Amino acid sequence: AERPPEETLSLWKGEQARLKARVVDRDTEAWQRDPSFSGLQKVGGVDVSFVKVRACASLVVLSYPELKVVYEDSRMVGLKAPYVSGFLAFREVPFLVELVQRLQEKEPDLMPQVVLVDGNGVLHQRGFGVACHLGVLTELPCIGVAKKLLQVDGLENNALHKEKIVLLQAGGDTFPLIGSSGTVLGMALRSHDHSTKPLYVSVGHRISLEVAVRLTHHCCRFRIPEPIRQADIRSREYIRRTLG
Amino acid sequence: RPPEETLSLWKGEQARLKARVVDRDTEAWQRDPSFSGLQKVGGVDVSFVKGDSVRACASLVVLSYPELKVVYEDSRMVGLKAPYVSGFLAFREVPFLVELVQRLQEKEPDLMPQVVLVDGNGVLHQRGFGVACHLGVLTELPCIGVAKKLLQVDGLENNALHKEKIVLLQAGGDTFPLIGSSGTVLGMALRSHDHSTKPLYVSVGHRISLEVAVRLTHHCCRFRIPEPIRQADIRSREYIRRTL
RNA sequence: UAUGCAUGCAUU
RNA sequence: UAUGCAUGCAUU
Ligand SMILES: [Mg+2]
Ligand SMILES: [Mg+2]
Ligand SMILES: [Mg+2]
Ligand SMILES: [Mg+2]
Ligand SMILES: [Mg+2]
Ligand SMILES: [Mg+2]
Ligand code: NA
Ligand code: NA
Repeated sequence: AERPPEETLSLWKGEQARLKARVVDRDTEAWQRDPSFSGLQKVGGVDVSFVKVRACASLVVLSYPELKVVYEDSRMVGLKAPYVSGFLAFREVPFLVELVQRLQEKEPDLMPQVVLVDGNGVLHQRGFGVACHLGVLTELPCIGVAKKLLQVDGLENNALHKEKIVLLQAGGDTFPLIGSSGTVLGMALRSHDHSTKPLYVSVGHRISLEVAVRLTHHCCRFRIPEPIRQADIRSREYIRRTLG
Repeated sequence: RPPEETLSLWKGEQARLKARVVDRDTEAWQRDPSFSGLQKVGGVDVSFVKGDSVRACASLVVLSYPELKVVYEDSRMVGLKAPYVSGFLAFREVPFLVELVQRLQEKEPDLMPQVVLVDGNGVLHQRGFGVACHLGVLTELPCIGVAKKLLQVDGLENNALHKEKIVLLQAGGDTFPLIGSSGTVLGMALRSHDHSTKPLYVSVGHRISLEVAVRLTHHCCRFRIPEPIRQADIRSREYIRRTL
C-alpha cells in the first residue's frame, strides 16, 4: 500500500492530460512504412528491477534485425514514488529519461530509432501511459508492451476476453482492444507459437498501432520482446551482482 | 571439504550399518492390496542457503493417508557439519533428520509415520547404503528412497539406452527396473504423474520391498515430487526464505 | 514489481 | 543443492 494522497494523484492526472497533447500516434519515420523495416538498425528496451527505494534502471539498444545487444546501461537509482496503477511513469520515467540522456553523451551514434517500454502507452486510464510519457519527454518513437491487460474503458480480462485469447492460435495473431468509445486502444498479440498468454501492445509515440504490433512481433524470440527482455534480465542480474 | 580421515571413517560406518537393512516387507499394511491400515506417511528434506555453507533448514512432515493432508510439520535451522560429497549425503543431512524424528516422538508420539519417503536414494547407492537406508537403520522406521536424478552406480548410466526407456514410460505409474551390472535390481524408474516426463528413481530404504515402495510412491504423487517430500521441501525453503 | 507453485532445459 | 532461462497459473 502506502499510496500517495489523492491531492498528489490529482496533480499527476493534470500533468498527464497536459502532456498528452504532444502524443503523435501515427508513423513519422520512413522505416515504419517499409515492408521489412529497411533502415531500422537500432531498437531500444527499458526496464526497472527492484530489490526484494533501491532499484536498477536499464537501457539496452539492440541491432535490427539480429537483436544483439550493442549498448547497455544499468544504473542503481533510488526511486521515490510507489507503484500506483495509472501512474507508472511517475515512478520509472525520470530515471529512464536520464538513461537516454546518458546515452546521448556516451554513444550518441547508438541512439535507438524506437524504444520498447515495459508498460502501456495509450492503453491507459487517461490515454497517456508510461510509454507515451517517455516518448513525449524524449521525442523518441516508443511502443508500449504490457504483460497483462490494463482494464480501462470497458476492457476486462473476463470470459469473453479469454475466449478471444483462445482464438489467438499462432505467433503473430492479434485482436484489437476496442474501448467503449469505439476507439482501438491497443492489440492483443500472441508472441510466438509456443506461448498462449498474449502481450498487450499500444502506441507510445510517433508510431502507428499496426506498425508497433508488427515490430513487437519481430522482436519476440520468447514471449517478452527481446529489447525489454534483455533490459529486464540485465537489470535483475545487475542487482544480484551487487548482492541484494 | 572433509579430510580423508573423515572419509574412510564414513565408508566404514556405512558398511557397518548396512548389516541392519531389511529389504522385505515387515508391516501388515504393506501386503494389503489398498494399503489398508496405512494412515501416516512421512517426508524429510533439508534446504540450503545460497550464501551460507553452514546454515541449512531440515524439515519433517507427516501426511494423512490416503488424503495426503499435512498433519505434522517440524522445520529446524541447523548447523551443517559436512559438505556435500556424492555417496555420503547422510553424513550431511541424516543427523538432523534423526533429531527431527526424536523430537516428533517427544511432541506428538501418535503422529509417528508408518513410513518415510526420503529425498535421496536408498539401496541404489555406491555402497548399497544410501541416505534412505541410513535413516531407516538409525530410526528403524520403514523408508523409501526417492531420487530425482539417477545415481550412476554399478553400470547404471543416463545414456541413450536409458533415455529410450524413459520415452517408453507413457502414463503415471509406468516403470522400468534399474539393473546393475551384477544383474541385481537396485531400483525402479517411475513415471510419477501423467503430466510429467522426468522419472523418479525409487529404491528400498528399510523394512519395505521395492514393489511396495514403487506403488506407494506413485500413490503419494499429486505432482512429480511425492507429496511428503514435496511438502518438506516447500516448508524448509520457505523457512530459509523468511530468514533471508 | 517481487515472490510462490507447476512443467522442462542448463549450470552445479 | 542453490541459481539462471523457458512455458503456464496464483498472490500483489
Ligand atoms: Mg518493469
Ligand atoms: Mg522487469
Ligand atoms: Mg534433499
Ligand atoms: Mg529440497
Ligand atoms: Mg520481473
Ligand atoms: Mg531443490
Ligand atoms: Na536493418
Ligand atoms: Na486409510
